[PDB]
Amino acid sequence: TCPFYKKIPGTGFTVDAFQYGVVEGCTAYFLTHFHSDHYAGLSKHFTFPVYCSEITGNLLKNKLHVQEQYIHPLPLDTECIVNGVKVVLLDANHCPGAVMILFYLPNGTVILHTGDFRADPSMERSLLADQKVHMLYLDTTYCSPEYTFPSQQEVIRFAINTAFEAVTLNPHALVVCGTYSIGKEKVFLAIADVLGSKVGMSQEKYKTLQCLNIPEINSLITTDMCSSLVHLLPMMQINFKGLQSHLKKCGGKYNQILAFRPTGWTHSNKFTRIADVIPQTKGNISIYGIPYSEHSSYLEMKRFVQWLKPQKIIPTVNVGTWKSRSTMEKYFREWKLEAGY
Ligand code: NI
Repeated sequence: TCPFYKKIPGTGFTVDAFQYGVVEGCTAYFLTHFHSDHYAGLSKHFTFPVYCSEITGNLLKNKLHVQEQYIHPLPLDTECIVNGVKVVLLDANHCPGAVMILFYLPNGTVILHTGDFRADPSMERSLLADQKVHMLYLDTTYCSPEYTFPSQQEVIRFAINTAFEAVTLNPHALVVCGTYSIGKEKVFLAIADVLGSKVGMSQEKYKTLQCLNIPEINSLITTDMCSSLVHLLPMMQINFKGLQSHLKKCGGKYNQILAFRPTGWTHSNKFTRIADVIPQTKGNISIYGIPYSEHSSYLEMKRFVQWLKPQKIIPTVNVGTWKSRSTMEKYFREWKLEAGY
């Protein structure tokens, strides 16, 4: 059965609720982004209206084979009417095609569902600026002050400089980047750009990337691995065994691997600055864990909420334990008392 924090009161709507069978009273199913915890349950056999971004709708049609007649893509930053209710989709600064959803309820209540997001001050000047929000359904992934990480721009600087140095010292080094979902494409695109290479990958992952409206993409990616010195592999293969095996396959073109695992937060964040990050090394293989996040840090989250001043907050992440729920509720009250709303 569908949990309460996936239902929008006063509407026939649910958000990211495809794994519960037919939800009683649901006339339209919204999908915030194409990540498997959120789309779980969709397929070519789904026959209700799905509302989403253009990019999410390209992925539904080409990767999950959802029939076109049930996909309802909406433009961003545009007031639209759905089953008699005004909605707006906003950029969530998560993965490609990810949105927040503003619902303007018939009774005057305004609700923001962030989906998954990385809060940013740029959001304080979208259509959110113009009106009050009564209820916020909040991505609370990293809702504790221990969760600090650098900007995406500092992390990419590190990666470009690390890759460029290594391959200039050794022109026979290969760079490998791990992936398991959409998101974090800047990591591998920025490294390939500095090296003057295309990114090489499987047909399945190439297909996924061709659904994302990224400009000049035919210029940056390829299925011809032999022509590329930046390769993408599944995240599970980014270990010494899996990389040794890959190097065998390249037929003596390369004699060294430098590999990147973009993670979210890890506890080495609570000690080490990005500048000071070092790899794990075995022989001619080095692996860098880099803290490239597509979710809000604690401070980014707190700033957004203190700017928005919602009347009620409903967490959508970490909701399964009483200790997590109590922790989150204590921070929400702090923020409200400090800011005065
Ligand atoms: Ni996500």
